[PDB]
Amino acid sequence: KLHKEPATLIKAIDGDTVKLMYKGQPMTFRLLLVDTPETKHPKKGVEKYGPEASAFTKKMVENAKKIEVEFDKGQRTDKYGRGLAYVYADGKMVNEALVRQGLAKVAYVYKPNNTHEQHLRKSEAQAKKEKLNIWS
Repeated sequence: KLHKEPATLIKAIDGDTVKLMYKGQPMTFRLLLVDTPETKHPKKGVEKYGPEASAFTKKMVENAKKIEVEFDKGQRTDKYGRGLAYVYADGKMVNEALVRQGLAKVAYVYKPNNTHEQHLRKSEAQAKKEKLNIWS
């Protein structure tokens, strides 16, 4: 059973990355199960819709009253020390909202961190069916 925990926004860094204050400790977070276009891509730099996915996440977490993070069943941090989780802005999961707006694809899943994979896959299909942003 997964549970939500309190977190405080420090700074939005990219469409898939946000810096939060978790349990008194400043910490970078990578949004689970999603690949959004990047502005900080190591090789390409700024991709299409990259700036859009970036502003979307920024506003959403910046205009929220409550921010909560939800870890999955597997590893809680990736090899870069980033926290791996589902982020919620006033009850709405940022991961799903990005995918629903066609501003991100469902990343390659690595068990056992796939609890919401089904949920996200449906939203991506709906977004594709609507040809939103990335899908147009």
